[PDB]
Amino acid sequence: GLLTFGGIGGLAVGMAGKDILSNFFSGIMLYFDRPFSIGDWIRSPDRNIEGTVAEIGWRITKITTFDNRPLYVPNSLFSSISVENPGRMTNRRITTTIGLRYEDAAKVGVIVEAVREMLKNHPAIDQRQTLLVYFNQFADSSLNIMVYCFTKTTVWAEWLAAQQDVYLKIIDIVQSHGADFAFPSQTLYMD
Amino acid sequence: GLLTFGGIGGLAVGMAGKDILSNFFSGIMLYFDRPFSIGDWIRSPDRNIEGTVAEIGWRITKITTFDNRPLYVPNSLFSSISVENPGRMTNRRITTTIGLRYEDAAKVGVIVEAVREMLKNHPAIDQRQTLLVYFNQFADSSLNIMVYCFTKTTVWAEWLAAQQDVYLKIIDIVQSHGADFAFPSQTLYMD
Amino acid sequence: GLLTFGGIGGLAVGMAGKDILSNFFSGIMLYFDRPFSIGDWIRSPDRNIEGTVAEIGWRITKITTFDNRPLYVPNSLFSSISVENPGRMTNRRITTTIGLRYEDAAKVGVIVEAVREMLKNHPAIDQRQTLLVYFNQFADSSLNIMVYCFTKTTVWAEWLAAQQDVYLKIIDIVQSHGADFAFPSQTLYMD
Amino acid sequence: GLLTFGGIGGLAVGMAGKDILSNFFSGIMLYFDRPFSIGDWIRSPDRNIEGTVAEIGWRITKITTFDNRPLYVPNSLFSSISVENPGRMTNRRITTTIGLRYEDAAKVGVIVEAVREMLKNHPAIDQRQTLLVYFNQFADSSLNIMVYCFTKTTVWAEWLAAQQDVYLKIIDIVQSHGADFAFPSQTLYMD
Amino acid sequence: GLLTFGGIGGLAVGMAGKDILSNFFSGIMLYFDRPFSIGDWIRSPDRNIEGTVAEIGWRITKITTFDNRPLYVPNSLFSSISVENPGRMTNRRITTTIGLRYEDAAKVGVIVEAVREMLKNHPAIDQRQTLLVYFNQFADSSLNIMVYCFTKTTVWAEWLAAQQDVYLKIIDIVQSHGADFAFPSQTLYMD
Amino acid sequence: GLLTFGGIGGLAVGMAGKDILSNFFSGIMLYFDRPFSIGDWIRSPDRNIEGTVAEIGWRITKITTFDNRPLYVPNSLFSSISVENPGRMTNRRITTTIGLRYEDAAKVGVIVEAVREMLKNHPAIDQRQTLLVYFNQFADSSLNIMVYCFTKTTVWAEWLAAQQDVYLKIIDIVQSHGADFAFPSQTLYMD
Amino acid sequence: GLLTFGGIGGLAVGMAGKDILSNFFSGIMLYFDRPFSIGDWIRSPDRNIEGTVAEIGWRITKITTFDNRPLYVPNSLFSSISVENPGRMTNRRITTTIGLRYEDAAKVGVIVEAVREMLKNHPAIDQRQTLLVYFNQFADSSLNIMVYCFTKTTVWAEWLAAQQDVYLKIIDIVQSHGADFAFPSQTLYMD
Repeated sequence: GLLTFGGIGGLAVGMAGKDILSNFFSGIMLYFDRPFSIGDWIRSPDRNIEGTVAEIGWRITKITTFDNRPLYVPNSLFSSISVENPGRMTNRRITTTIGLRYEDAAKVGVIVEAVREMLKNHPAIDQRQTLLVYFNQFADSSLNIMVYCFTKTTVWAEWLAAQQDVYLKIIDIVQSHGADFAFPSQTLYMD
Repeated sequence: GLLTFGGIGGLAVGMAGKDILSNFFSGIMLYFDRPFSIGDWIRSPDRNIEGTVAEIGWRITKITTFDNRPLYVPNSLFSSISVENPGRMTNRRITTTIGLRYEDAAKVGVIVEAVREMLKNHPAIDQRQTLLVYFNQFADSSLNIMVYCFTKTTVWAEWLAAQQDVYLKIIDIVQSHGADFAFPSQTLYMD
Repeated sequence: GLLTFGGIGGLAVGMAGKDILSNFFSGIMLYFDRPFSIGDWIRSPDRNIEGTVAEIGWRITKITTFDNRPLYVPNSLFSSISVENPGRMTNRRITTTIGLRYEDAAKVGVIVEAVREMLKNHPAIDQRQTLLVYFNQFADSSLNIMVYCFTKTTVWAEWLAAQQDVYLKIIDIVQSHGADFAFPSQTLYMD
Repeated sequence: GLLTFGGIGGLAVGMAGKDILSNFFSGIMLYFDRPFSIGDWIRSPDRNIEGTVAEIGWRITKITTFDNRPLYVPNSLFSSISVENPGRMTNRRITTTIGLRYEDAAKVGVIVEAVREMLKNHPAIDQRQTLLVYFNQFADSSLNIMVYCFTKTTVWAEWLAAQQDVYLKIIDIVQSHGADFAFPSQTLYMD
Repeated sequence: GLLTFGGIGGLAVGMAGKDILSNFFSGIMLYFDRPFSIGDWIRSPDRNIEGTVAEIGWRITKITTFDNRPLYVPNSLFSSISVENPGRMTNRRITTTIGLRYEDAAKVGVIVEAVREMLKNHPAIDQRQTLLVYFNQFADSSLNIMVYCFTKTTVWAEWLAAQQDVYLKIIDIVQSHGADFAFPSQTLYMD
Repeated sequence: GLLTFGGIGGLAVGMAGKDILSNFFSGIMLYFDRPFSIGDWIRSPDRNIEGTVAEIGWRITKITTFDNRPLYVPNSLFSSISVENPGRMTNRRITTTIGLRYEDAAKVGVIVEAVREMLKNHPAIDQRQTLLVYFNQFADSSLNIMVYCFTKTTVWAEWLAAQQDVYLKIIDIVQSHGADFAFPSQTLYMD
Repeated sequence: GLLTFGGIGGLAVGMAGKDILSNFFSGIMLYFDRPFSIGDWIRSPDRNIEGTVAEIGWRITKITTFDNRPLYVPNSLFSSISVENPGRMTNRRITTTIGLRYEDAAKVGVIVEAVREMLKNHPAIDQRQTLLVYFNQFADSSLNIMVYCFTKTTVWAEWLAAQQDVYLKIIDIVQSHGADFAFPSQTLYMD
């Protein structure tokens, strides 16, 4: 009897409150080992925890989303998911595709070399990072050329301006020769 | 025999009714640590619990959906999912895409500067928040320009009016020059 | 040997028969705390239990679907999923989108005001609920206007009649000016 | 040493063989509480167990699919999923959509009333069940009218004949006025 | 110390080695209760175990796929998934859809009766099984007629020949009157 | 106190380190019972373990993918997933679809018989395996004919050459009569 | 009382803190048995851990993504997922599809032989690896030819240059005869 209600109930009690003690243990571990600061935004490819950290409590962490809305995340999630910290980034990346008209195949090399030369001389591009311009796709409606480079600023303000300037220069270079980009461009076979 | 029979019965009973005790423990924890009030609506990216909180019981929480239907949520969910509280937001966000006609590439800069100037002078826009207008997509059928700003009201009533006014002003600015937006716009190669 | 043999047997029994005792405990909890009545239909965003409740047993709950087919739901589901009770609703909602032709942008304001005034004077619309008519989308082929209102009846019979009348009045108002709705409406660029 | 060795062996045995005794306990529960008979077909929205029951054993249940192929289902599934019994249905449902041509908007009311009157006078329709004919969709390429009624037979043979007769009468009624249904019907804007 | 150390070691061993002993227990249960033979092919709607059984071991079962490649399946799967045995089928099913031109609505009845009469007199069709031919779909681009019948052979060789003959006869019957099937068949509305 | 403290510590250790000892037990089982050799490539429909086996360790198995990149797979996966061994295959399969023009329905039989006769006389086709050529699809834009045969070689080099030769012969046979294959081929209905 | 209280508390602690001790055990195992080094990038088909390893701690591993952002991965993941190490690759693979115009079927053999001969004599292609050029797809709008080869460099800089050169040579060879690639190319059946 005494054992029947002492050692049996304590098993249900000790197994039904598992999540709360897990949250508190994860909070303690975060206190001892913190992979992020307060004033930086974090990310996770497994769960949606996008936003800037606001407070770190014993049970839950308050995160301010980009909609200016508070988000409360239990601490136990941080012990089982991959946590990404874009706030500690060193450079911002520019990636795009060109997509010529599938008929201007003789201009691919000169366009690629012109784009590479332009990127090599742009003052806003970090020359110590990766810089690739090549035709490597062979799409079903266009000849695609990849662009891969990095900027030296990470403030989300002049990065966009640099990307816009690069895109405009790319358009100008493309239209300097006869490329004029491409569309879906099927055929019809009328009957 | 008595000890092992009691242990078996207790183990079966405890692991059979884990969910009920979990719900009650979560309700107690909510009573002690409440991340939301009564008269505010909450959200979660993991489960569908959208609606306004009505009552907070020991076992379940009653939430009034936007269809004016009651929704009963077990308390154990709140200890394992991320809870978002839009009712505590400070600003409302306006985001949209323009998408020019891929042929008016010489007007992109002037259109962007005009839209940015108009947004900077709109009385309904919070000037202390993020404000970005840039061409950063380079889509397959249009040249897309992003818009990102915040309003100073959060009442879902004049926020929509301000969004409509901003959209109409954007249309007027776009058609002031020759842009006229864009459509899918493939090609045919008739045969 | 006897003690450990009995413990092994009891542990195996508890492992195998967890679900049945879970169902019975959930049924008991339903008896003590019932979130729904008999003659009302319930819903769940997690599982498919749509239908009207018929009987509530100790193990399973009988639900009559809208195809006039019986559905038997184990009681353990109700302790781990969110349960919605549309049978306790207070109002029925009407939501729709208009989608003008992207060329009649000068009529958007007058159409919106006319629709709002018509909805404000409709005898079947509850004036104490939400009522929003705004242009807030910027779709890829149309200019979309949102409609959001509530009726004062919840009987699925004159709610549909009121919705049909509102839709017909909306069509009449839209065609009073020159809007004539819209289609996908791409472009071709023949060659 | 003997006690702990026996405990280890028993725990391993209980952990490994949970599913078999779970199946047997589920079969015993089915024997005591059977939600279906032998000569009726069952369904489940969670798993694929479609078919007609053939035999109910202690471990597995044999179900004859509609391809005349035997299907063996473990008994433990029936204690954790929702089981639907269409073999106990009282009526068969007819549901369809009309989809007018978006230009015959003045005929919607008369078409709806004609269809409703025809359904009310059809000898094969159960007049005590739900009967709704309304225009409630407002689709992107057609004006859709919903049809919702029940038949008094459940034999899968006269139900199909009644459905075909109803569809033919609907076609005749629709073409009596000028509706002629609708197609995707986009626009082109040639250039 | 010795007792608790032995208990810890045994708990670790039992938790780590659950799957192997589960596989052997499932193999033993298969030996005692076998739902399939060697020279027949099995199927499962839950997992991909398609193929013909070759050997049944204590731990794994070897199955020869239809690509003439060996497949090894652990025995524990058969105790938790539904197993289908097409090798024990009694008949093979023929199902197809016709899809008329949506303009020949006056020929639907005569076409249906002709197809039904043809199927009723075909020597390769089992007359004691289900036989249904009805117009029951009302598709968006065609008027669809369902066909449902069974053959008296199950050898995958003359079943295909009978299906081909039935399809050719259906084509001949359909083209005897003016139906000529149908295509997507949208509309364009030039501008 | 000592006994319960030791039991708690041991239970925590056993619960935390389950995966490592599971991997080692799976490796021991693989050593005792190996379903594959070193120099053959394996496959699994459950997880992505495509590649050729290189080494079999106590904890993990090293597999060389077809990109010439090493892949390390924990041993515990092999005790819970189905493992397919294409390296032990006896024949390679050729499967394809023809898809005539839906207007040449009178040539289906002669085309099928010609293709079957050609396959029956091809020196690279195994005559003791399955060989089926039938019209069994009735697609929405074409009349599809299935092809199913096996080759006597499994070297991935002569198999491709035989497949190419068979495809070219099929094209020649198809164009010998008037078939000319088919395209999507909708209709437009101008307005 | 003391014994059962301590047992319940220890069971709760062990059930709550499983993840942290699992992470530390996985870190220790990584220290003893590591499948990767610091200065190489790893991959996993199960989870998103793409990037280059930076630091290996006791609890978490720091990985630098290709966006120059830090990523923190718990150590327990590496004991349950497949880890791929592209940094230890020996060759880089080139794969592409040609897709002729469905009317130039008489040139397939000569085009295939020309492409194979060109690949056989390219100085940047490893002749000891797989090299396949065959027509094996028979697509719905084109006759597709597969290309499969390997390069002798693995530094991502001249690999792209070699791929671009190969693609340009393929284009030149294809246009040497009359192929001119292909488009979707449906038919219209005007009415």
